[PDB]
Amino acid sequence: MDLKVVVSLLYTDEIAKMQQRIGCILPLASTHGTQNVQGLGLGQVYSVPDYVSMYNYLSDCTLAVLDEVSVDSLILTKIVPGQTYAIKNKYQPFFQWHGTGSLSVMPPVFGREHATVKLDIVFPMVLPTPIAEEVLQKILLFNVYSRVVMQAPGNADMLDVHMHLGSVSYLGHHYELALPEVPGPLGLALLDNLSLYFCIMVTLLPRASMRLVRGLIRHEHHDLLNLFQEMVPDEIARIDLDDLSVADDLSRMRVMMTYLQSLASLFNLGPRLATAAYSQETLTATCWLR
Amino acid sequence: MDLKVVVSLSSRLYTDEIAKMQQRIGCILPLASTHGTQNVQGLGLGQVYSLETVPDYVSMYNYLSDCTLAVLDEVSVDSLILTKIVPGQTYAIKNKYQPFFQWHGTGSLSVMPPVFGREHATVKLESNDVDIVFPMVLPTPIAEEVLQKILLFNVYSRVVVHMHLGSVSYLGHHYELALPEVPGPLGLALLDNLSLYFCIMVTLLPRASMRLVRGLIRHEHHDLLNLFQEMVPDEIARIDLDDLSVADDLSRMRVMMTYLQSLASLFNLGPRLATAAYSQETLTATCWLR
Amino acid sequence: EVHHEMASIDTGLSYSSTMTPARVAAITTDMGIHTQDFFSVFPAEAFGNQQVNDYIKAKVGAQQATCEIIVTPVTADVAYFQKSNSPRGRAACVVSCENYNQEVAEGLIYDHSRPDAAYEYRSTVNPWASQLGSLGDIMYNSSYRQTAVPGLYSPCRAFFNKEELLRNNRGLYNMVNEYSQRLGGHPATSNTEVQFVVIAGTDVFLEQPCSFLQEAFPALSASSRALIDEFMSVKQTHAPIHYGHYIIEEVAPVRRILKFGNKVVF
Amino acid sequence: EVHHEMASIDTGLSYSSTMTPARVAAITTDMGIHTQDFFSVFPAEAFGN
Amino acid sequence: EGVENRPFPYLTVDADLLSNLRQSAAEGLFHSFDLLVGKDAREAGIKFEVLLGVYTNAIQYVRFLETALAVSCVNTEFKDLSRMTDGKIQFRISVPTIAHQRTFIVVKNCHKHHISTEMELSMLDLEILHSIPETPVEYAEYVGAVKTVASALQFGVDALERGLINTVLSVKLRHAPPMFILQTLADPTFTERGFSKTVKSDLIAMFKRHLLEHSFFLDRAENMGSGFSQYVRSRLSEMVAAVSGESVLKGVSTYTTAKGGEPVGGVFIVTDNVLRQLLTFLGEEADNQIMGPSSYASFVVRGENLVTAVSYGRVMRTFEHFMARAGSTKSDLPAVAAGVEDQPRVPISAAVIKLGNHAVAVESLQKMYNDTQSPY
Amino acid sequence: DPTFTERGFSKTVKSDLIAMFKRHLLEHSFFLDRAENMGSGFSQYVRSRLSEMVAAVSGESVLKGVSTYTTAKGGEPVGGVFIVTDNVLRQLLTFLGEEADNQIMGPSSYASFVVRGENLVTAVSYGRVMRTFEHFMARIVDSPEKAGSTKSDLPAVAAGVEDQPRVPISAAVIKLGNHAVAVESLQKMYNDTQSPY
Amino acid sequence: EGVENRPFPYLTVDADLLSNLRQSAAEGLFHSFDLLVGKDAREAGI
Amino acid sequence: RRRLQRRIAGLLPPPARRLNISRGSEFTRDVRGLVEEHAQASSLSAAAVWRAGLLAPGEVAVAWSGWRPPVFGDFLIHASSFNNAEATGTPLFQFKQSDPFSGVDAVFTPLSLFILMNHGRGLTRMANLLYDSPATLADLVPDFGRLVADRRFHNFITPVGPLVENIKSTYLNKITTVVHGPVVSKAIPRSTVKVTVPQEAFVDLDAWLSQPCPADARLYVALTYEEAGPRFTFFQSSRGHCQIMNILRIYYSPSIMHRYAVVQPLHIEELTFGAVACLGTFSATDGWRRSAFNYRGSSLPVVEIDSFYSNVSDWEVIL
Repeated sequence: MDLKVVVSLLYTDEIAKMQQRIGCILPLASTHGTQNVQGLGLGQVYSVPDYVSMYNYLSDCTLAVLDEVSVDSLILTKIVPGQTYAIKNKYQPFFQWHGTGSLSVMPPVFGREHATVKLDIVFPMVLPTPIAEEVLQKILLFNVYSRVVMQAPGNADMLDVHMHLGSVSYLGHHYELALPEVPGPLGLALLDNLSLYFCIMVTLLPRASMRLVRGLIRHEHHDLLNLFQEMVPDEIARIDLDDLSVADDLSRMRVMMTYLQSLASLFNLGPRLATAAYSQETLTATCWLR
Repeated sequence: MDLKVVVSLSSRLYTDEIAKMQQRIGCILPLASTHGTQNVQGLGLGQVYSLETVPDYVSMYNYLSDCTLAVLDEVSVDSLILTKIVPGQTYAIKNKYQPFFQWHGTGSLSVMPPVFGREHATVKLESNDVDIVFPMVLPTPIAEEVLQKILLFNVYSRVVVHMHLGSVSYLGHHYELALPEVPGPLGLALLDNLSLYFCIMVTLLPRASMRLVRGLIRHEHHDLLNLFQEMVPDEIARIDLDDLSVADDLSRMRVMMTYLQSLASLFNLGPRLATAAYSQETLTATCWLR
Repeated sequence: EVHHEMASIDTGLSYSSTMTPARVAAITTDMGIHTQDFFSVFPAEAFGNQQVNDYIKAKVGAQQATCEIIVTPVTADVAYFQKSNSPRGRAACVVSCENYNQEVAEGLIYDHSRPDAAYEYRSTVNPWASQLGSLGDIMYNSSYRQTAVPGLYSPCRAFFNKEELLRNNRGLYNMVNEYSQRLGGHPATSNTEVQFVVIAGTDVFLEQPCSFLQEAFPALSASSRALIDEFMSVKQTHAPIHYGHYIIEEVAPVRRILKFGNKVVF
Repeated sequence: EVHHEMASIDTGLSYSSTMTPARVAAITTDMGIHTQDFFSVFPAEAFGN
Repeated sequence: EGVENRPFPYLTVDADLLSNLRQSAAEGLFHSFDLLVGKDAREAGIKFEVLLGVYTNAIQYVRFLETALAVSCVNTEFKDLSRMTDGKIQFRISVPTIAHQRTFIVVKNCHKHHISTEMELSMLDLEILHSIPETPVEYAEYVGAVKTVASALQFGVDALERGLINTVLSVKLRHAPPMFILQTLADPTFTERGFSKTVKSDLIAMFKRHLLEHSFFLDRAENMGSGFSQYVRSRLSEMVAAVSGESVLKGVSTYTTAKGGEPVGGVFIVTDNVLRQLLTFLGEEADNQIMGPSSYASFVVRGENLVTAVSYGRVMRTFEHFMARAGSTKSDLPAVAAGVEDQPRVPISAAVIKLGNHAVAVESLQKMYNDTQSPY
Repeated sequence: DPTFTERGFSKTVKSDLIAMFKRHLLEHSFFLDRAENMGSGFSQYVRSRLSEMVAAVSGESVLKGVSTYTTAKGGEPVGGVFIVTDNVLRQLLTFLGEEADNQIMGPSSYASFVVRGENLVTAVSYGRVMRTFEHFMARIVDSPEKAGSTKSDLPAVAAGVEDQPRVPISAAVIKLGNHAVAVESLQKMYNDTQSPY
Repeated sequence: EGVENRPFPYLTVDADLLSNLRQSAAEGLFHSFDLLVGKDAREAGI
Repeated sequence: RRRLQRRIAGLLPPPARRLNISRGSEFTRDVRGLVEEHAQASSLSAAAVWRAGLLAPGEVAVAWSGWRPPVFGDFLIHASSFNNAEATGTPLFQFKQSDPFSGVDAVFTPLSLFILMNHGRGLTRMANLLYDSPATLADLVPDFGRLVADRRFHNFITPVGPLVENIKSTYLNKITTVVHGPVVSKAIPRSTVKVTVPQEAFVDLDAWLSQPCPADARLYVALTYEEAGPRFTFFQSSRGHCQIMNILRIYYSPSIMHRYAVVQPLHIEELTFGAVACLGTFSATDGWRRSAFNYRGSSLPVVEIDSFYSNVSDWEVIL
């Protein structure tokens, strides 16, 4: 079937900087024939950065590996879950790929200037799944540990949070990360509200846990494990409050449920690509949408 | 590939039942088998949802994941035809559901047991003395809201705030939904697995994020923080007395994100439909099974 | 897959096909005694004390054709049980009720101010299975059989349910052609160890006149071995009613030879 | 992906093909003194202090 | 150890392969060899396994008109039943009176029956089917593949033409009340009144009286001594006469007795043992053949019907007859015989008996159902 | 009888079949003693029981399309043969009245199946002989697309048995409804050798 | 099992071989048989 | 605009979904054009290539139909680490090696995956008969004891689907496996391939419970963590993933309290009771016909799933 998407719009430096990236991907706005310039990847969502809406835009709209770049046109092919494709790891945070490892697509967290081409075009980060969850944990806890020492400098030390978050390690590839040493308080950064989601669900999890365990134990015995796993938590978080406004407790349970579901869908790494035969000689990878 | 299942009624059909069924053309219906022709028993969700007072929603989910799915296109006297939904094909699914949920552009649809009543989504077939009910098809966020409202009424049943929980609220309209009293052993088994998940969450949850939010409630006020009513919970006080350590936090988050993916898949009950290019003027959407 | 359609339509007005029974292959049911416990059918009910309930449940042995029990006083006439009648002690004839109504139907079926349809001179045989709130319907009528284990086929239920009787209160031709075209009158099984209820159509093949007629044909009961062994000996002059014992001739539609030693009877 | 199958089978009883070496061309290893070290071959083995 | 010795005709080459053998045979030069010394070094005894012929059943196609069930049903090849949403028949029955006026307009509707099995073919014998064979082993493979595909397709249409007989036999059961009811219901001595209460109670008394005295008549006929033939005839004759055959297609000549102008007028569908017992209790039958049609009728849509069809549907059965519109029976006799005539009147191998003035056919389909391993 | 063996042999079918074995064993066995004390209708009873024995035999032999062993006077195929003892033979003659025939035609010599040159080569090398090498060659390497019908391969199922001369064979023939079976007692072949019949 | 699944010039006879066959073969009247249902019901490759 | 009609005539007609046959005996060219699927292998001539239609773009067409062509995973393994007497259709497991550049991967059959669990502590007789020495396998995983100890063995082994091609090289074996799509063998006589899982490691889950019968019954592989070393079980089910984690928690309900009772999870990482992964779908009717696998010495029972559509998934943890 026909699969090309010809977007119409360059000069020699733009020709060069687009010809470097003839195997990378970018999302679109429509699965149609001809598109405008604005419908290309991540232009309208990354210019204040925020990870949750960028992930919603990356999972919502379709995806497209581009093939060729003319003086005025960009012939690109959208990817459909039917057949298979071929992609390359030509991204400024360079992570070496491997065979039959699931590939993910995350919005660019390592700086706008790293993954972009200024004519605008913003390409999303393509990098494998265990490195993806690893760097997601290591930027989440970096935001939390930077915000607590911007709050109280005696809680943690800046060098102590940097020997374990300034580097990731997968399969012996010991990479490094670009962390914003000056995030600036009150949000206003990338991953500024996802940590603000993580703390709220961590806060409201005991209030959910006591109400949920006490609510199920009078349902006498469906299994052992409603009362078997009462011994594994600490006894301090077991007997915490047990008296609160039922409307306020209801709103707290509902807020933690929606913030748990959105964060749980987000911690599922997104549109997962399944590669088959990566070759580091040619820097190519046979993949498909999964 | 030919997907056409003709269901021969074993008796005739009056004109009022014909005119009632003819309004529900394009709505999703489940089937017993996947073969060529079928009888009318096993069609619809009515064999598990009997004409009783007591419902059980999770058993209807276990039915819906087990059975196949089809769309109703032609209904005649003595026989009505259906078009199966097999993964790999792409279908046009019209929005012919009476509680009108507006559909997102390229969002995700989700099938559902009838939460807005038996009599609301049904056709009474006295001629073949059976009942065909129609499963609700609503978008995935509102489906998650309905599912968590059902579970929240299941846990708050031994406490009582009712109409603040027993009514879904959408931008088109807010709707009431039918609230049962007990889901039997299956809904309690779902709550058992979710209780395991929640209790192991409050085991392995990190403490630096609580140290963030305790000072942050004292620092900042937000719509993520207004539900605490500027009162840090006592569990934050009696857990944050310990110090902060980044190594055990990275050890905790490597099980947190490991468990949250499976917790996300603990809400994928009922098959899910991945849609694209929903037109709001013809109320149909080019959608395929996910 | 090879689809094929065909559309048939009748050309005559009245009936144009008859299905008779002709032979008997074998009586598959092994017509013997096998009662079903109400503990398996009503599991949720129990007595006051736990251990007396356990003693009862272990003593009756609570844990093949299914029998039932209709509880009757000992003053029921044996001349009633000789003739083939309805086992609930009332002549449950539906056409001496009027058609497509309820009041005279319930009057003939359950009201006892009028006498029996068969006998002009008494109300019923037992008042424990022919009343609106008796013992027979508190066992078997489906209005009080709620939250019972489905799939057990209490065979006495076919005499006691109301919707079958209100189905039989329709027109006669409507009744017979809806018996013929709709066999789903909640019947028994075909080839099983214990009789469940089938739910599938055009797979099993069975038809019941009991849901049509509401009578039963009495089997060879006897209150001693002596009446059996004298009914085997002489046939035209056996004793129907002895001093305190009684034997009951079979007027069943099937006719079995009773091979006792070498003394048959047919 | 082309494919081609061949089935060779000997028809002589004894050995039917010999292979001498004719001449040297080069000695690629220097016949020298670079002993291997058991610190690389047995790296887990260590002493007390 | 992996080598046979049958008395082969050995080709005698002159190679010097004797040299340095047993020295090399002991070391293990060969993977597999068996030294034969003494008496054993001989051309061995010729022995063989014999394959005494392969066999298979020639699956006979059973045409619906090749059995006598088609005497029950007049057939028309309607090529567009997928586009037939409904079919109805009006009956204006003019009822006369008796001086010491009613017309009962009744409607009967058709009811479709969708049947379909599922044959299955592998992807091996399609990829090898579409390709072209070159070597004779691939031609011997391609022939087996096309025989597999043609046999599966012929099996599919055979299962369809058997499921047609199954649906006919089922719909002839769905409109068939039992014998003990129609023994009394066809006797006009009890429909004389107008079906009041007491005559209905008398009829449900007669149902019970006929249930335990007239059912299982073949089990009654063994203890009647010599009067089995007259009893079987006197039961089957009233079985026939209790069936009202007042059908509007009765007047045309569909099936005759294959010897004269005696129309058949009914068919008996029994099992195997019942047929083998009735062909001795009635003794020798009349004939072994029945004249009947060799194909279906035909009913296509001409443009005078097609403009109505594409206008609002609702076609007519005979638009030329309606374009013609007095009429009598002999006038409208081709209006009802709508293609059931002019068929070449082939004989059909099916048994036919004579019950008084009715030449009823009798046949058993277990031969058709037991080749499907299904319950009759 | 196909009535019981059509559902699929559950545990509630063999319980019926064992009881029916017992009920046929207590009653219908030794059918030449009940036919002695029957009285008048001995002929109908014996003629019923022999036909019940004949029709309960699976006559689906693959060589039944081959017309062999017809009756001499009529010309109808003799499908079936009774082997009885000599004392019951004259009893079965008198209970069935009289023989419908006195002799049957049949093959005068055995079918000749010797190995041909192609069969011998397949017998020498691989040690495997087929039945009809000419038919295998005719249905693989001579006309493979020409499929086989029951008329086109009735010569192949009859390996010379249909071309062998017909002599009469003396045996008592009776009539059971439509069929004809040959009733024969070869007890006289045993008693002059004193071997146990 | 000694059954050979090879292709063959299968001689077609007309006798009703499958008279109560599946209930016979499932109970094991034959010493060695093979049931091929669906995609295995073809001729095998040479 | 008249060339547009020729282009659309080349583009319009799909393969026929319905075809009015009259008899099966005639075998018309129309129904042959329906039932014929273009092949994948032909001889190396212009006529055979043009007749099979291999050169058509995207999908095969002589000079889209619901069929997807498979993809093949190419793996290089040591000849000692694999047994060349393996069956064709057996599901393998690539272990992610911890070196930055390897070249040679490491795959495991579930027979070979058994002897990594056995040592340190029927099926095991055949497993020790195939591979003589576990130490030539237990160094492919360099730190097996630590990786089992901190319960991170599920994320380092990813499934790869069944094997199709195994060339019998002498030092470095190259095997081919179908990581996604219709599993069909690449042999010049195209013969089918059956996914073989050993019987004691394959416990059914439909019959373990003992009416709506679906078509696609999935096959789930399940790593669990036991006190007797981890185990690799295989589960066939006709249900959803949402159903499969609930019913697998219910199936492992004695084993979790077994591992809890013998060993207290003193740290935070020992809580995970392994994970599961969907290996793909197959037909629920003629699934899992039992067969046998014969080595030279012995024979174990082995299930034979026929016509498998391999589709791996990520690991969903059991708890």
